[PDB]
Amino acid sequence: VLMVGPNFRVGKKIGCGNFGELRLGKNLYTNEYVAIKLEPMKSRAPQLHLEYRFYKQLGSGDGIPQVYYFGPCGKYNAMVLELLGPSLEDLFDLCDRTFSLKTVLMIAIQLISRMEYVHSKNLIYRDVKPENFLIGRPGNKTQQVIHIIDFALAKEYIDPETKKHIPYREHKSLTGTARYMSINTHLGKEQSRRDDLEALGHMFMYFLRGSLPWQGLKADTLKERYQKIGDTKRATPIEVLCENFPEMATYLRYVRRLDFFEKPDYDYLRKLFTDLFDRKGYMFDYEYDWIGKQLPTP
Ligand SMILES: Nc1nc(Nc2ccc(S(N)(=O)=O)cc2)nn1C(=S)Nc1c(F)cccc1F
Repeated sequence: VLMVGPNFRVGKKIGCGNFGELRLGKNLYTNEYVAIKLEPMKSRAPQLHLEYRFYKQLGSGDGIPQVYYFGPCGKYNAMVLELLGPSLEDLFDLCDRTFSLKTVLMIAIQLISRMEYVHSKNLIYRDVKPENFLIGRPGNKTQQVIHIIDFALAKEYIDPETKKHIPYREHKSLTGTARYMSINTHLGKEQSRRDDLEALGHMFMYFLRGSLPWQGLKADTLKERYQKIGDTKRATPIEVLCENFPEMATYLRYVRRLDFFEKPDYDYLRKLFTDLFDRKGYMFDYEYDWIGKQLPTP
């Protein structure tokens, strides 16, 4: 009998995490399923209200989920947003944890554009991981579109007061997933646009290889674990990380060498991948590896 706002019925748990809970919802007024992200009001470290402001700042973008509502819901703050499909991580599992180059390239082309969009709205994303990239709903007009989701860790990298790029600094506690995060993120540096692009590169390599060569590093503290992973990242030449994928190596070398304040050349990066895509005789037809598989649905 729980409701969010005038018209959103809260249904079954379709997920949870440190963030709180994901529920299937229904807009009763429109007969449409929605996703309802719930954060306990009692939360130390609220991030749902921030995230809602980020989405409003992103506005309606290609591959940006629509957000319908922010408001209270029993002992939770609730954000009603577009019900999307499976994550790239869930899809990766469906596809035996390797994607074809065609798939990774279709993903990468889209995601460079997504990131560029986020960046054009003066946001850095700072939580690149396969779990935060969702296809649209099986059957929907956007099932083929890779969406970017979860802006809880985002930040305005252009200060709205000054309209200047945020300053460089270090001693930043680490933001994002260890596996994909930029080398500079490991070093406690302020993240900027480069770091989102580098994280994507890492994730692309994950998709292509099946794994990254710094997965499963154990340490006694989370700080030591992050440190070892970043050490391994620094110790692993792009040449061997991206062996057999010359354009990924080029992408990764480029993003890693970006200056803190530097506007990435997204056109260049897209073209590395679109020129590759074309040389391989791939057709951008959204025939991803997971097409014709039974996709999980709430
Ligand atoms: N907006 C949205 N739609 C969906 N769709 C979804 C969720 C679960 C499943 S399931 N239950 O694995 O089949 C399928 C599609 N998930 N979703 C969100 S916001 N997922 C999500 C996320 F992608 C990252 C962090 C927290 C979350 F709640």
